[PDB]
Amino acid sequence: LKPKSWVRLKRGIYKDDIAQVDYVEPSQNTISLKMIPRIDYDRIKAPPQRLFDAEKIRSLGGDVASDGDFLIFEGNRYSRKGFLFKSFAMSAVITEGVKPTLSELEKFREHNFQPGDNVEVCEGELINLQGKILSVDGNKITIMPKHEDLKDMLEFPAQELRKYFKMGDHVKVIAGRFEGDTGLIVRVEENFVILFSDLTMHELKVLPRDLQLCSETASGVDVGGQHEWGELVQLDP
Amino acid sequence: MFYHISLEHEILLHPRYFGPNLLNTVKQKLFTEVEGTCTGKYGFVIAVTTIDNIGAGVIQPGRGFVLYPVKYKAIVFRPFKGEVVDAVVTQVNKVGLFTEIGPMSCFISRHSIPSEMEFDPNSNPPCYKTMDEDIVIQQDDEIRLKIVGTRVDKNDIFAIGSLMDDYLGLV
Amino acid sequence: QANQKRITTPYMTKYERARVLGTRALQIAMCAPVMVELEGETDPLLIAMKELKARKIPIIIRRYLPDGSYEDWGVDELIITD
Amino acid sequence: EEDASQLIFPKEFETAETLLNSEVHMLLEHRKQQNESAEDEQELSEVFMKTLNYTARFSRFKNRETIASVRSLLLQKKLHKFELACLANLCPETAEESKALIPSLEGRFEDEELQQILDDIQTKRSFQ
DNA sequence: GGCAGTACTAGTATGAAAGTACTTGAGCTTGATC
Repeated sequence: LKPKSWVRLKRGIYKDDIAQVDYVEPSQNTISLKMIPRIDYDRIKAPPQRLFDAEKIRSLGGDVASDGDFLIFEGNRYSRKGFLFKSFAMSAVITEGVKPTLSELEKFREHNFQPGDNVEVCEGELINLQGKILSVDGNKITIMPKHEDLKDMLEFPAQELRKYFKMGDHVKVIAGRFEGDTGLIVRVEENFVILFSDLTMHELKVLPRDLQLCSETASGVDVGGQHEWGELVQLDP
Repeated sequence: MFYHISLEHEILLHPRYFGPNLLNTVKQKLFTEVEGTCTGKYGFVIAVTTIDNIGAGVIQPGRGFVLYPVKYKAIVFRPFKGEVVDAVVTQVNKVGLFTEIGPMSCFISRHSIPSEMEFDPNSNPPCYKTMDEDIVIQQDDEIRLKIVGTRVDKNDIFAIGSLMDDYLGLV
Repeated sequence: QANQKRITTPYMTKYERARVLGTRALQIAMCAPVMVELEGETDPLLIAMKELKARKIPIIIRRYLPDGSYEDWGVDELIITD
Repeated sequence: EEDASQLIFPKEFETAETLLNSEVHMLLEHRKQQNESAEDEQELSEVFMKTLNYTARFSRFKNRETIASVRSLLLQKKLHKFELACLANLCPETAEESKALIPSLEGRFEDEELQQILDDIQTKRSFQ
């Protein structure tokens, strides 16, 4: 669980919502979560998220206590500048596997190495050696590469490595706006890598960490599995 | 690259073809079914050179078609990464190079063109040239490319080439 | 095996005559040339049954002996039981 | 995984023989003459047509006998079908260029020797 | 007007078969040693 990471509250109307860990409590009891409220401002009560309209809740009244942008309302819910900032038990949230969406990032390092990929050494006296991954650990990978013309296994920390690739090999986009798309890399630039997708020849330029070596042919189906490229759709009646 | 190999086929004959011209129909059926086709295993079947042997026909159970195994010699075209071949430029665009290698198409990415070859839209026929105007690549020119990768989408193969190495380009 | 030394019954077993009149009628039923003069016959099973009594059916039967070998009998060489 | 620049080809292409664009053109010309004459056969496919003009357009030895002599010339040299066929089709003029285009040739012969074969080819070339 | 406690509701978490085959234990016989 990390501060400013995103977790999902287990219960309430806020159940499953992506929420940012505003504050990790030292006691490890609760965490302050940044949410967008799902409230009717007690007008309907004798819903989709919307930014907290402090003026509206004041208009509706009820349990409202304004203190600047910080406002306390109905059940000591805390809000500030349109968002919620309320503590929730750590036991009450889902701390792992959450991952915000890009949209959630708008609302509110990493290492990925797999045995079999070709990597390059970015620094050190061992710089510009390329080789294939034997094994992997989470930080100092102790990536045990088998470098070209080297029968020995060395150890490299993740931070010392990058995912290299000569032009013409198949690549997959691991994470990004393009993730799931595949292609052959035509040209490699400093940290820049350009490639043509398999589905369409429309160009793609991505960072060196966002590609991996996988020999599989392109899927041809969107995330969600409902639609696929080249299909007929109804846009409006 | 062009090859001369031995291939096989199963000719499914509709029952109407039977009668007198039976063996002849198999050969004519074969020529029509394999010539022009392409596969990932062998590539483009350019033409059937000779028919070595015709297998005894076996009635397929539950269907009218009877299958005659056929051994034939054919000419195939199967490209490989790193091989240099001559192509004809067919179209100049600001997006890259549209080329053709025999019956197979090949795309040369603009990113794989030396920086000296600026694209020039204002020229009468679109073309690719060096600012020095020394070398100009346009429609109908013969160029040397290196195949960087191949793909097979719906029995048809296409490739991607590059002009980054020395002694490539205009011929 | 050779045309000599064939060891099998010359008669057509009722299993072979069941699959011959079936396979032949399936061919006739798709535009296939008819060996025998057909007279008022729109039904393929009756046509294929007629070709059989006249021994006009163009099929050779491949009989696998149990040891892995085989023999090829044409439908004319065999003797129709019924 | 595979790469012709290192003569790593599939097992299937072992018993096969490479064909020069000139030889291909000849073979296609004979098959066409047969297709042409003896009617009652649909016109050939587009793949053919495109290949017929492309092969012709790049054929350097227009004479039957010449092609055979070139083939045999190289034949008596320790060459792999791929390396052989590639040099005959591209006909490079210098050892340097040759090695660059076909890296598998590195260390196979001395530049001098490679240039002898090249020079011989050039001599055999049926210029237009 | 606010905070704490209690109660209710919702969700989540756990007699009256027969036979055959295999394994284990006990007993008997043979071999080796004193």
